[PDB]
Amino acid sequence: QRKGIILAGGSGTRLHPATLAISKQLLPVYDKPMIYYPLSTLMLAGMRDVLVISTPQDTPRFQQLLGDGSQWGMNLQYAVQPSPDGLAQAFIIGEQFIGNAPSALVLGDNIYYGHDFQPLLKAADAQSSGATVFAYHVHDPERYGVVQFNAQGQAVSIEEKPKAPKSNYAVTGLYFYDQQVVDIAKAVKPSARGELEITSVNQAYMQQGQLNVQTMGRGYAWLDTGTHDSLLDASQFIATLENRQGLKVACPEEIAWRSGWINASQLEALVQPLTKNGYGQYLMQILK
Amino acid sequence: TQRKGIILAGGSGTRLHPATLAISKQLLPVYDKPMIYYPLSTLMLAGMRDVLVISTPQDTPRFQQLLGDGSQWGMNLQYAVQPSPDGLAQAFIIGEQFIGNAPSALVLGDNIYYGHDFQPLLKAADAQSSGATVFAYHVHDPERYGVVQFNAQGQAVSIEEKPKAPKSNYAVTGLYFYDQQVVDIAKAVKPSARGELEITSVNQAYMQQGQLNVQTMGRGYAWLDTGTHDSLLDASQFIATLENRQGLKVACPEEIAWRSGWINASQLEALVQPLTKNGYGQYLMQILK
Repeated sequence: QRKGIILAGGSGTRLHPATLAISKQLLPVYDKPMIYYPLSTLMLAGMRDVLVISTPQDTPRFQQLLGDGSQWGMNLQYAVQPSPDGLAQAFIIGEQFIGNAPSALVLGDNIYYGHDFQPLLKAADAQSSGATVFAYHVHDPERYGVVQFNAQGQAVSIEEKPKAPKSNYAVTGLYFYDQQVVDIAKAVKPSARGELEITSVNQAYMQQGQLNVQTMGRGYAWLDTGTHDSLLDASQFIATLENRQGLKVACPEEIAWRSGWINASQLEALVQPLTKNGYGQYLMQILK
Repeated sequence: TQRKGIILAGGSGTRLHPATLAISKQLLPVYDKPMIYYPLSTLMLAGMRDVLVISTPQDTPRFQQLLGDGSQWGMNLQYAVQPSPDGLAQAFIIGEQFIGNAPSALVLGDNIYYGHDFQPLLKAADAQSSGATVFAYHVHDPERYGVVQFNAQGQAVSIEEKPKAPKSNYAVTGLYFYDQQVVDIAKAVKPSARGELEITSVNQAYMQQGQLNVQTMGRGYAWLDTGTHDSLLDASQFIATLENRQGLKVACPEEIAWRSGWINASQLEALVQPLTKNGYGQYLMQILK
């Protein structure tokens, strides 16, 4: 079975002074901490074992929020990235956690929503070999890293903020890998930015012809969490869908229950501290 | 002004979980800044440089790391702890040594105010020589608040805590100004029918002496509900609207301290050097030039 990693990196001064008090990935997006969203993405793909990698200052904060995950039928582990030396180090730090299993990496600030998102994840999870990146259709591909892929979904090029974009599909912060990634990451050399870039990992799979692309088009949302304005917009987006459509985005208790990881009695125990708000009353509605 | 201010930032409750599993409520961002900046800036607008932050044993260090001793803003910030959430009136018992023989003010850590004329309104409450001043705000559901009736001369006729049965639509907000009597009054407060050492009991004592004045925050004033996730999002939308649409800045302590003369432009430009990346710091740059 596949094991997941959440990389929650340095908050930056970009969100000060709000992030003077809390790390970015602990800020609330509507009613729940940001980290719930990338976590529930791993949960939707079927992963119960997740390693949270963060900075020395922020890792204990995540441990306080989430614990060991056994409340969701999960096994959560924590490790620290001491210096922000690139995304690919997640596979070096998480090497013992991964073992010989397939893995997945999601960035701590990536919020996805789509009606068919779970089938898309399970299809990527079902791939026997190679790697999978997740592309999001944008009207301005120049701003992101852009992936070009062939009619069968196999990546042909990956270009960072291309002046002339070869496609309209931006690479998002979600990656699935077979057993080769731990060794591939170890051979990554520091880029012009001084970091072990995940793009170099994806380049190795593509150069081997083993990099597949899942496209998130019509029906999908990929929210920007970079600025105060965009975070407020992300909060409004979640509140709109949840209040209008009678659903919850990134509710770990619900996902664990619907997946069979906890029973209805365990879910009712989790709801007792949440009875005061719509989050807990939502869970009580599905119990009845 | 020798008036000394208190922010009561006590227990948040599970009402905002799971957001508040990670941080206490008064550290959540309301748009671009921690919630505590808003009530703090309210005390600063009224002229108070000495502020006591009262919080829980667990949360007081987190506020200490955020705000420090306030000397970066020409203020003096002190800290004290409320070990159990027994009543707003306990703020004056915990705050007795900080207050001394000075007039005082109490604001709640989750109270966000805005008004174009709010500062003259605060300065007027500060200038009252005696008695107490509460702030009245029109609500559609007075049953959830403290409710006050007043005689147009600013004198209260009655004040009731969560009445059944509300005698008016004017809620008493979480902002209170007091003379030197409040500590002893607060010490004599008995637990209410809801088992709380209520600030309404304190205000009832002032009213029975004919010393309870009422300032109206009417048309143009906002008093934001921070009780629920929906209401918190409404509060962020509101702050963002004023700042993005009207070029206004709500609750920027750096700005207030500078315009009040508590720091000079050199001290303010030094504060912006670590904040240069965002629009918050660029605003401080824009007003400096």
